[PDB]
Amino acid sequence: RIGKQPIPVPAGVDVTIEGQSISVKGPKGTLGLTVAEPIKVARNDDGAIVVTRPDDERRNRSLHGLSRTLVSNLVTGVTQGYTTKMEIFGVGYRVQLKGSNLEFALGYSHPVVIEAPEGITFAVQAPTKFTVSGIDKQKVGQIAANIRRLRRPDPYKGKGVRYEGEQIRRKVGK
Amino acid sequence: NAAARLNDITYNRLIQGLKAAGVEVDRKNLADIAISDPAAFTALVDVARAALPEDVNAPS
Amino acid sequence: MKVNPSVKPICDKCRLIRRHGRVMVICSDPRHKQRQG
Amino acid sequence: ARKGILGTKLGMTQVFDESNRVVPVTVVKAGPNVVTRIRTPERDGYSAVQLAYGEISPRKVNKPLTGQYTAAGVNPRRYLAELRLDDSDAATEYQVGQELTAEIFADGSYVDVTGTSKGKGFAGTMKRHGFRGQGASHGAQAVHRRPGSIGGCATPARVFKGTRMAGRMGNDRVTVLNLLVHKVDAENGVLLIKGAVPGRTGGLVMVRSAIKR
Amino acid sequence: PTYAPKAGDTTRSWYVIDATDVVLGRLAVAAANLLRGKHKPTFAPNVDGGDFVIVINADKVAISGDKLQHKMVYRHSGYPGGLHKRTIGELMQRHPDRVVEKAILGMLPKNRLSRQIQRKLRVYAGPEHPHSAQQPVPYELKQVAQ
RNA sequence: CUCGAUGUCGGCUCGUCGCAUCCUGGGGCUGGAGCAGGUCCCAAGGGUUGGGCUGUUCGCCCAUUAAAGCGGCACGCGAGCUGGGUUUAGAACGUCGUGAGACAGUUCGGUCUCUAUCCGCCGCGCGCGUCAGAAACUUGAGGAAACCUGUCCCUAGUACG
RNA sequence: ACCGCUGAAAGCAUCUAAGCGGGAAACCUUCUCCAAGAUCAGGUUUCUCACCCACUUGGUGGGAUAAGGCCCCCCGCAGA
Ligand SMILES: [Mg+2]
Ligand SMILES: [Mg+2]
Ligand SMILES: [Mg+2]
Ligand SMILES: [Mg+2]
Ligand SMILES: [Mg+2]
Ligand SMILES: [Mg+2]
Ligand SMILES: [Mg+2]
Ligand SMILES: [Mg+2]
Ligand SMILES: [Mg+2]
Ligand SMILES: [Mg+2]
Ligand SMILES: [Mg+2]
Ligand SMILES: [Mg+2]
Ligand SMILES: [Mg+2]
Ligand SMILES: [Mg+2]
Ligand SMILES: [Mg+2]
Ligand SMILES: [Mg+2]
Ligand SMILES: [Mg+2]
Ligand SMILES: [Mg+2]
Ligand SMILES: [Mg+2]
Ligand SMILES: [Mg+2]
Ligand SMILES: [Mg+2]
Ligand SMILES: [Mg+2]
Ligand SMILES: [Mg+2]
Ligand SMILES: [Mg+2]
Ligand SMILES: [Mg+2]
Ligand SMILES: [Mg+2]
Ligand SMILES: [Zn+2]
Repeated sequence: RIGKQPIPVPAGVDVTIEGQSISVKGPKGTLGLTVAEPIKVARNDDGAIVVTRPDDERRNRSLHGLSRTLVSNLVTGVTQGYTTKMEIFGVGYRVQLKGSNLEFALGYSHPVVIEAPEGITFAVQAPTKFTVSGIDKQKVGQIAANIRRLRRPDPYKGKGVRYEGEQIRRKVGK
Repeated sequence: NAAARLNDITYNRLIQGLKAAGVEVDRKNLADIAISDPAAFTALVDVARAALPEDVNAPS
Repeated sequence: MKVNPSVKPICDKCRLIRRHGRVMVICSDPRHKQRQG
Repeated sequence: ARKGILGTKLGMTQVFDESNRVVPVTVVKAGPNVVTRIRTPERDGYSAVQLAYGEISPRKVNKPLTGQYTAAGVNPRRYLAELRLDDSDAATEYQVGQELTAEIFADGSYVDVTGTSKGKGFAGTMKRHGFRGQGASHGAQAVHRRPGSIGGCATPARVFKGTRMAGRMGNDRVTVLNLLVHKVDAENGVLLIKGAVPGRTGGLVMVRSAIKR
Repeated sequence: PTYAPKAGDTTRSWYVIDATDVVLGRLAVAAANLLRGKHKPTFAPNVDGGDFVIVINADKVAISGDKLQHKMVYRHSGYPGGLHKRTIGELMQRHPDRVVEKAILGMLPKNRLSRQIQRKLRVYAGPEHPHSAQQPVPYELKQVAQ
């Protein structure tokens, strides 16, 4: 049922489909994507984005759901970006920023510095709460996972970084 | 076969064509005239094409 | 990760999937994580 | 910007550092070099600079080689060898005919020295490859320095390529890496490289900056 | 007496084969046939018939991704353990013309004459070849309908 | 297959290969708090000790080590070595046999030939080729070699307990 | 190996089906050495770049040479 439903667009002054490619823009920065060749993209009566496929094939059903979710990701990333709330646990572990860069004092003999690439921004709300924001959903999730894996899983004290509200498994320990 | 596919026919079907057309010229002389008289070879290809059945692929 | 030619779900939340040409079971319990080989 | 100089091994000696520690040094007269040619990526396909070293009488050089020297506009030299550089910013500093000399290297820098190791003649397997040889006694019959077995049996019915056997040692191009430059004296064009340098006393050596640092 | 070509009866032309979307095997068969001279009725297996073949755009020969990842080129130096493995995928990056030429050479008969045959083959990664002094006619791959 | 002969064990010397990995390297799970481990997965680049006993292989032991891996290659390798064992002829013991003698029973002694033709390999030349003849300097297709590891100090007696 | 991001088929979910990452003494570069007999016999240069005779006048033979080299000689820490 993913795919057979239009793409809502709040403003989309320049959501364009040129030569089997989509490019979305607006009040925030640009995004672009290429869609696989069986899938077409067109308008609705209100000017939305619809994805269509040749009917009832194993490969094209998967591609069609893929394309619908991807274009949904672009058209939401422009309107309002993805912000992953990450959060540190473990006494003595903390975050801080140096411009676009930040470092963690997460138990090593050195600070760990993550230099922010393009399109993604870093921000602490606390020396425990931090945030990776951006306009590409895949890139944001990838950088957030890069942060998430800095510390090995600790099921005994939970020392390390997390995503907010997501709780890791524990064990009794000693 | 080389001469036949210069005249856009496989040796496969040229041999049928000559059989059906009733041409009993053997491959000694077919090859030798493919070299010496290519225009005559093209004529033989034409008669072989004509003798071929319209749908060379359907059962007889 | 248990590497055996016979992999089957252990508990009710063992999803048994097939990734990269090989079948395996992934579950919330990592002790149940288990791969065909 | 890898730097290099063509010189002669003048033999070794010892000196003493400021720490009162003995330091075995091979002294290399990095006699002045002239360039005579720049190798460029768009005309030769790679970046290098020829260096000419060593006084030779002009009558001793054949006219095909004197023509190259005179097209370079320099007096004919005895040795000529290229220093290979990286692929960009190649000849922003080397000009044909510039006179590059020992103090291109600095005190305490690290160099790679290339030479032709000393000839050893036709060498046996112990001397050439460090084979253990066989026992001097306990019945050993005339195999005291002989290689021993050189292959398997019916499988494979052959001896593998690269089997270490007797043959000529030495006269090999050899590079020793990360030799300290104890001292370069500009007064007379000699650098005092700590350690051993391949080849004859008197042999041609190329001293380059150590890329391993 | 069946015709046997003389020395001097062999007239050689020059073809350019664009490899931009051709399956590598199709390209190799066509090049081998054309460069041997199987297509001309004057063919003799003991004669260097056949024309000159320039393959261009060897970088974009059609090789499926599975072959680009898994098909391996094997080279034994003759030293023990001297088997060196490369992948079609990385020879495409380094020496794609070598991939095309290796395919041709495998199609060619394994004999002395083929050593002279393969001398008439030029393979180029880019869209340009230096052999414009001739007038190398383009040659497309065709299949005779049956 | 070999009886108009394919030299048998162990050692030495030289290796080379597989990975079913002993160490070093990377990981998953743990009845993984930490230190150590257990197990499984990936990984063959390198390394993988010296002695005592025994002909030994094996094995046990000593002292180490990061580790003291397992296998193949005619149980690799005697036109490379040894010749201690086995497996000729001497002799003795036990045992069997009336005896001559015999014994995967023991004991002492007892052998190691060949000037390399071909392939192969290690080196070194001569010739020719390389679209005129030469000289110098070179590119690098493609190869070869090489690839080990410990302890201590700081981090920090901190994390963990 | 393993750990992922985005993500459907399968409204969820899932490292995978499209796609994108991290990842080891293994592999390829990088270090060292050999290397154009690499017969695809390479490149940059520099030097000579010149004649004479005869025939069946020929990418012809010779002769003479050039650049260059070899042999001879004095040797070498180069070496059978
Ligand atoms: Mg089971
Ligand atoms: Mg994978
Ligand atoms: Mg000597
Ligand atoms: Mg020894
Ligand atoms: Mg000895
Ligand atoms: Mg003797
Ligand atoms: Mg002796
Ligand atoms: Mg016999
Ligand atoms: Mg394994
Ligand atoms: Mg483990
Ligand atoms: Mg090993
Ligand atoms: Mg390696
Ligand atoms: Mg003793
Ligand atoms: Mg072994
Ligand atoms: Mg044996
Ligand atoms: Mg053995
Ligand atoms: Mg033996
Ligand atoms: Mg033998
Ligand atoms: Mg009795
Ligand atoms: Mg007996
Ligand atoms: Mg005895
Ligand atoms: Mg001998
Ligand atoms: Mg190379
Ligand atoms: Mg070769
Ligand atoms: Mg070289
Ligand atoms: Mg050359
Ligand atoms: Zn489970």
